[PDB]
Amino acid sequence: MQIFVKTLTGKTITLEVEPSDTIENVKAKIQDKEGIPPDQQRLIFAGKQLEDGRTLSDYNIQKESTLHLVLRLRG
Amino acid sequence: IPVDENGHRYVGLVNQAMTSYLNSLVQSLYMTPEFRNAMYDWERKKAEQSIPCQLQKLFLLLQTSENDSLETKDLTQSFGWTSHDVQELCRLMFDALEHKWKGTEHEKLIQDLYRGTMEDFVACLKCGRESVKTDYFLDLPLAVKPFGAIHAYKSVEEALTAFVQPELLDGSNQYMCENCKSKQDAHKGLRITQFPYLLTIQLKRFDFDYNTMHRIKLNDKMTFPDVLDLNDYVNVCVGQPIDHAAVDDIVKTSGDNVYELFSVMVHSGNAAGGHYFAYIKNLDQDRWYVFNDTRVDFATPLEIEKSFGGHSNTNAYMLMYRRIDPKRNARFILSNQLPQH
Ligand SMILES: [Zn+2]
Repeated sequence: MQIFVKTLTGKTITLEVEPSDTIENVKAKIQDKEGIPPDQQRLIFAGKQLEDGRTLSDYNIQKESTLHLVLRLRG
Repeated sequence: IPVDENGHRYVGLVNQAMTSYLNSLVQSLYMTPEFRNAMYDWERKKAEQSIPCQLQKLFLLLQTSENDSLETKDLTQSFGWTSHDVQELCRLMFDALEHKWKGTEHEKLIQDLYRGTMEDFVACLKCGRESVKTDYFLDLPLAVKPFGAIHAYKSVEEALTAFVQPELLDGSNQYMCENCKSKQDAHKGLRITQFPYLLTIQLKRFDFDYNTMHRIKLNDKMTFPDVLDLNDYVNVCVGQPIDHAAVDDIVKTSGDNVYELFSVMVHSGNAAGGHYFAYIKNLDQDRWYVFNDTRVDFATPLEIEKSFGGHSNTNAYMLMYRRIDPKRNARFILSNQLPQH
């Protein structure tokens, strides 16, 4: 229900989500919490990157889990 | 004159369109002894599209071809591309190797080489109860500018200590303690229980701006040594010259987790889009070289240190280390013993 996200600065924030919620909704809540576009977000959990369209249950993300947020570099 | 350990002339990679990061990632992986040797151990319509097969072919040509440069077009065609970062690239290659290696002895090879182990703890302060769950990590993203901090972290070790530092959850982000039956103040933190064999560490030099909504690069100074001691994490200094086995033993005695830098992924140019190249070190030769697209040359310790920061504003954004174990550390396979022709 409530999972943690270590943002770019390193300060960890909290999010309220359902296990049925898609990862796109999670990245949307990161936008509301950080003002970062979802197209630039890349979430990493247990070393595995989370892909769009798959829910949090697909990755077995349980309550109190910690996701890692990193920016997509280009060039 | 650049020469490999088997007396082969170093070979670069053609910079087709803007894919310098691909060249830097391939030259880093191809430089990894355990990863390269793993590749050689691996064995109507024909499926050229196999990313493992094309990556194996590119490694073979990178080692036994007397050519000026090599084209990565075949590898891009294996991805399924017609005209996008380096980390996402590394995930596509590794997951394609993990999928092809299911059932093979190398099924858990990417895990044993690149996966680390840590634990996340959340301690409610009213109840005084701590909840710890095991979590793993492939790369290690470290922050440079914890904004607003007037002074950015001057060294990688200082960024590591801040990464494993217990942080306090504020009122807007209070922890839902089940025993407390309410939102509560709590200590959030992460602590490393084990380091991976191949330590992949990433520097967060690319930050986002709120007002302009345009990404920017943080060229702040951050130092990293060639030898890395990380025994304090499991419970001016210069290292760019050639290593020493005696200094390794004196730190070996007081700690068993010491790592050796062998690849330095750097980025130069505009923040939104620039050029990527890497200072790569041959672990068997003990020599620093520079890999920049088609041009491969020797590397002096001066230009490697000059990229830490300080103002074409070129700075390293990713570093690759390997654990120093006399028995586990492997060498590149000589060309002769390959059973693949
Ligand atoms: Zn409590």
